[PDB]
Amino acid sequence: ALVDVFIKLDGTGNLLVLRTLPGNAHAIGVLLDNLDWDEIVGTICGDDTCLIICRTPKDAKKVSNQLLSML
Amino acid sequence: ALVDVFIKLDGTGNLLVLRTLPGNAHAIGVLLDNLDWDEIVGTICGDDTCLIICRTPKDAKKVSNQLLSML
Amino acid sequence: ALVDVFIKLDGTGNLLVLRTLPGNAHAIGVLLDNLDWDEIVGTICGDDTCLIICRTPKDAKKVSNQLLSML
Amino acid sequence: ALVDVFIKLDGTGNLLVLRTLPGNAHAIGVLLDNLDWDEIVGTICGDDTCLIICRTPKDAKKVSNQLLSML
Amino acid sequence: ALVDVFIKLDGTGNLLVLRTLPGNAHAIGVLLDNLDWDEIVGTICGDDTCLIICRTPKDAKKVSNQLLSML
Amino acid sequence: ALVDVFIKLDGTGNLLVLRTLPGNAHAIGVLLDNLDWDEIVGTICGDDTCLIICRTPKDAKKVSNQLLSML
Ligand SMILES: NC(=[NH2+])NCCC[C@H](N)C(=O)O
Ligand SMILES: NC(=[NH2+])NCCC[C@H](N)C(=O)O
Ligand SMILES: NC(=[NH2+])NCCC[C@H](N)C(=O)O
Ligand SMILES: NC(=[NH2+])NCCC[C@H](N)C(=O)O
Ligand SMILES: NC(=[NH2+])NCCC[C@H](N)C(=O)O
Ligand SMILES: NC(=[NH2+])NCCC[C@H](N)C(=O)O
Repeated sequence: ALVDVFIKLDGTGNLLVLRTLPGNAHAIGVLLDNLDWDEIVGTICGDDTCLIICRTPKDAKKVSNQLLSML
Repeated sequence: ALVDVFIKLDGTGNLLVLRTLPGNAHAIGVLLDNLDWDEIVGTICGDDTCLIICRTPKDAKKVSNQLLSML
Repeated sequence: ALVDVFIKLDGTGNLLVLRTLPGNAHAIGVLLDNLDWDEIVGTICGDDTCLIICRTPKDAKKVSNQLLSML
Repeated sequence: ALVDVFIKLDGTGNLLVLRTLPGNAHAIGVLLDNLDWDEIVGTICGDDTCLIICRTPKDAKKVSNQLLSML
Repeated sequence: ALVDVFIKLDGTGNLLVLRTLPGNAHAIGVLLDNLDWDEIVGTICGDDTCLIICRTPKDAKKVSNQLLSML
Repeated sequence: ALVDVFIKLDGTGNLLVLRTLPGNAHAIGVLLDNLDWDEIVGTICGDDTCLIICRTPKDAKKVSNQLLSML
């Protein structure tokens, strides 16, 4: 249901910062962790932000593309 | 929204305990706080549980019915 | 400190619901727990709401008074 | 592993307040939710406090006894 | 506000790690997110630590400077 | 302690991602912060993931080895 709470997807190097509606970070964090993509080392969620730690910037770009493709 | 994460709605006296999918408590906590129902004194969310503190058991029954009606 | 984030103090029976600025519930929760008032059985904080569980409605009124006196 | 993080168990009416070591509330919240005791309506965890909402004070006393028996 | 809870500001590359008083991470996280500085890609808060993800190490030094200037 | 909730330890560069049982991230976050290892700049915990920000990938390898040695 990413499109229902997704707000913005930014990034730097091997890191992606996914911004969601208030209080929905952990909901997508659950989604992300359940994908278990090899490119994602791990995810950490606060209240409206999800930090996706990827192996490399290239894996980040890849994850970013697959994520935006779900909207 | 609610129907997509709702799992169970229980209660005792003036208290309602809303159970949601893992990591979705704060998402509905935002929904509940946004409704600003006079019956709801306040809400506190953990990871998958939302505690809705109502003024009286009567107000709780009322809130429970309006909540279930959105399912 | 409290006056800097305090927004509203409500209650029912032996329960008090303290509303704070977004993300400041746990800051006050720390304050409350550090007071160790005999009247307060315990505190549970979400994002902007603090549930203060008091022993009796009378202890709740007492706690409410002391809290508002710090504003 | 309750005994490893348990600090104190208090209560009022149908409510129980379980105090744990810092950051361990959700760990026991998981334990409590997995028990699915009929007496427990629900649980809400903060950082070091777990609020156990029981149906009645009698169910609270019962839950309290079973919990302390695990230490 | 920041000076009231600020404890330490560290960093590595494009990342800044802001340490605050216990339970005050999200309070500052709200402050940071409200500044919407172009240098900050995003923020993630735990209990007493705020991770500020900046675009580059240079933007991190900049953000660090502006932050410490508010003390 | 750690062995009782530890699930996986991954990493990239100066970052380590520790995965724990659901709801146990902050319990080990407390453990990590209590160690005050010079290698660890800081830690941020969500629900089941702990992000350990180390100064360099070398420090991360070091921290990773001492962590796994406690298993
Ligand atoms: N209502 C709040 N807690 N706001 C602060 C959010 C801080 C940070 N963006 C996070 O998601 O962790
Ligand atoms: N993954 C977890 N933290 N589970 C424990 C949840 C405990 C309790 N139901 C709460 O929402 O606060
Ligand atoms: N940004 C948010 N997480 N909002 C939801 C808050 C829900 C509830 N009032 C609490 O403080 O736990
Ligand atoms: N480090 C902290 N967040 N302390 C505040 C705890 C507030 C309250 N006792 C709770 O467990 O929700
Ligand atoms: N009382 C606690 N929860 N302590 C653990 C804090 C872990 C980490 N420093 C964070 O802020 O996320
Ligand atoms: N029950 C949950 N909230 N699951 C989502 C966890 C997301 C992420 N691994 C974190 O610990 O922040």
